Amino acid sequence: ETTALVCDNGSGLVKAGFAGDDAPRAVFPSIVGRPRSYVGDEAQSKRGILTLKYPIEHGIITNWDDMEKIWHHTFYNELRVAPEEHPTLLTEAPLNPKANREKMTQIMFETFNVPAMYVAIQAVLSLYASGRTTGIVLDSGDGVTHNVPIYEGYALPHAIMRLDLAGRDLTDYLMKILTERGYSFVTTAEREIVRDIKEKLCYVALDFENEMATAASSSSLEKSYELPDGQVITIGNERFRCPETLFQPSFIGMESAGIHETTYNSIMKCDIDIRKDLYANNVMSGGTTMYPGIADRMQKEITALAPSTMKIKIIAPPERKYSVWIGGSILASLSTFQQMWITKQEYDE
Amino acid sequence: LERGRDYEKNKVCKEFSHLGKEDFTSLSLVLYSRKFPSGTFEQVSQLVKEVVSLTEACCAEGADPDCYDTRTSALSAKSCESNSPFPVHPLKHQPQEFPTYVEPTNDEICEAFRKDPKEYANQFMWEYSTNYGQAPLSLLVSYTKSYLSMVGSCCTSASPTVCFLKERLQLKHLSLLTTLSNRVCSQYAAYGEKKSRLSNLIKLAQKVPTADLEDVLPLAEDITNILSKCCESASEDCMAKELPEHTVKLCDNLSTKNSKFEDCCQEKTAMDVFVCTYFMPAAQLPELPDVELPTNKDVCDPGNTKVMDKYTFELSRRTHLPEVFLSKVLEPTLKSLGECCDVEDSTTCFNAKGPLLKKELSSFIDKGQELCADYSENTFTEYKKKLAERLKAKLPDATPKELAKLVNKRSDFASNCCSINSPPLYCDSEIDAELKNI
Ligand SMILES: Nc1ncnc2c1ncn2[C@@H]1O[C@H](COP(=O)(O)OP(=O)(O)OP(=O)(O)O)[C@@H](O)[C@H]1O
Ligand SMILES: [Mg+2]
Repeated sequence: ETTALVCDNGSGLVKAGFAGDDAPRAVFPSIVGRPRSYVGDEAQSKRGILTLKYPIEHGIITNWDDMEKIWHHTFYNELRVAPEEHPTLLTEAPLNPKANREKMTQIMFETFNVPAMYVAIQAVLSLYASGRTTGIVLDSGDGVTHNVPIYEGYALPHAIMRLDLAGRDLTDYLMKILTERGYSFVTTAEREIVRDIKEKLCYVALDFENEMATAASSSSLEKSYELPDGQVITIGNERFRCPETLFQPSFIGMESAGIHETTYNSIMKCDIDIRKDLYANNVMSGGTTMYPGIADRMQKEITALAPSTMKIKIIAPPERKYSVWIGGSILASLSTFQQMWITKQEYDE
Repeated sequence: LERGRDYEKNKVCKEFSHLGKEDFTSLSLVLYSRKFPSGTFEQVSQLVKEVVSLTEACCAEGADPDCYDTRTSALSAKSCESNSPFPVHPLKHQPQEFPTYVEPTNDEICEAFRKDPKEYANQFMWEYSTNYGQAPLSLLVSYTKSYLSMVGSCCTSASPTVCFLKERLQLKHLSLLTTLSNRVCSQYAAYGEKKSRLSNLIKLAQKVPTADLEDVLPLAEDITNILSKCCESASEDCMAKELPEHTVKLCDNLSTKNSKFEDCCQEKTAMDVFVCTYFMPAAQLPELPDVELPTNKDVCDPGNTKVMDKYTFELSRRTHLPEVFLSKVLEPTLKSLGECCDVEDSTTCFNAKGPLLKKELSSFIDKGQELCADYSENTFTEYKKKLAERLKAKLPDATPKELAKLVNKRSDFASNCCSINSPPLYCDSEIDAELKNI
């Protein structure tokens, strides 16, 4: 048809839909299940009779045959469209290898026969979603976290910071500390339970140390969570100790800098005269930036590291979980973007 | 032929009638903000109010033919009064190396624009122009006008965010041309043509050290020629035409010299390429033997420009040191080496000055490499950690308080003067002070 498609292939979830829409129409797990075959939610529900594989690791496509299965499923089963009729905008992780981008392009044209396509950098689309072209994006999803400084649409490659810690590691950590509290979460089903607890009850403390002291007594911070079998458990300081790992990677044995430090280091790799425009346009994007209180905590941490006269502004929209896809939806809809599409003609060249 | 007695008056009078009082006022606000970077919004606005006042009256068909002469004369006299309403120079306005202008969020912009459209527009033209005033006047006028037009249409749009993205992408070419011309013209203003040419050759050498002098020397001269011609030009499109044209020559010459330039030259638009190449840091310098100063002969023989450029290129592509440092020591060194040719006993002057400069240079480089140690190869937080560890070993005596203080001053210096585009004016004086500590 004439409606462009937008597909954000994430390590954990595929966000897919049509350009012009305000939200993705399909969101499902980036997994493929082999009989020991299915894709997405059906694979997860049938995981018992199949073996699961994740084609995308740390945001980079690593298994092309499985990726083709995910894309085929996205087009025909989820979106119910014919690829040959729609220009397709795909996303890639920052610093994605050139050979990777080339392969994605080759597959889209030769295997799916799309009429046109484009591959955009995820972090840049997150920034565009806010109607800005300059700023620094903290994109944290399920498998990887990046800080990408952007000036008028150009992502400074030497300033990009990558932290190998994201949603999946936070889930595994919450599982660990909930277990130390007396509960038992080890099975695959129990891992899904913990992910739900994380997404529903965790939050970032403004002052970690003080919050720990406050919990040590009062129960004003405790909350109840009903398990599948009905048992009601209590979640205490685990609520904020889980995402604290983003700021203190040492909680999981990682020696790396936390997200407030990668943000700061990213900005410092940029010229002095544009740093002010990064500090004042710090965009947060991705499911792992959804913790209540994360923006205020980042505001605090960055203020403590930056010059006293620097204006610090964190941009964290309620819909930031899908900012990448949304930015792609807006971009692909712009009349002035229609000349950016790589046509099949130009490709066969 | 020398311009007539009334050149100035007739020039202004013409633009006033052609543009209209409103547009002429906007032009003046940009023009004077540009002229007085340090002037407050109040001071610049008052000056503009007077200028527009006398212009309208003195340009009226049938007005006192001598009206303009005195009114303008009285204006300059009114600026004499100590603590006058008008801004003043200490003539010459130093370039702004540390702009503080920050564009508000889209929501803040629209709220402010809705509250007071006129005030918002004036405040923007003033703050923007005083911060990026080294860009050619025509670009500043065109940019501020297009920016304000974007604010007007997008804030009242049915889908503000979508409109803002659309217009920012359309405004990109002009936005970059304006911002980038302000920066390169600020560095040109600070350096002057001769040093600007040297600096630009140094930066190219560090960015593409595997290239031949013939690949970069013409590029360094072209950008220098463009700046000396277009930065202070009244032409309505000198920079707008030349800059993009420079980018094509840069890529034709360097797109295959190394991966980074190959990537930069794959960008879609000329300004996209310029931004990429401008922000590009120095590459990892290949390991090569030392380079000796030019011989006595090559220094004194007529027509030595090529010999000196080659030396500049050879030293720059193998010496791990920021451009602000190299430019600072290279000019006095080459100038001093040439002071010998003017004496009767040139050789004698060379036997005593050659060794002396060679040691002064090696020393300078050593102190500079120490000042910037670990900065370019590490993230800032990690760099500061290694710095603390280096200073501790060097000063086992210093207290924890003293060491912390030293770490902060040194890391602050490095974050400002150890990068390829460090501010010339600021770093020249900071390097002098920081060198006396080693
Ligand atoms: N409200 C929430 N609070 C905390 N974490 C959340 C929330 N909602 C989703 N997440 C986590 O975010 C991840 C999903 O985010 P996202 O879709 O941005 O990642 P992705 O795009 O698939 O992967 P990546 O970008 O790392 O390749 C999961 O780990 C999920 O549990
Ligand atoms: Mg993602």
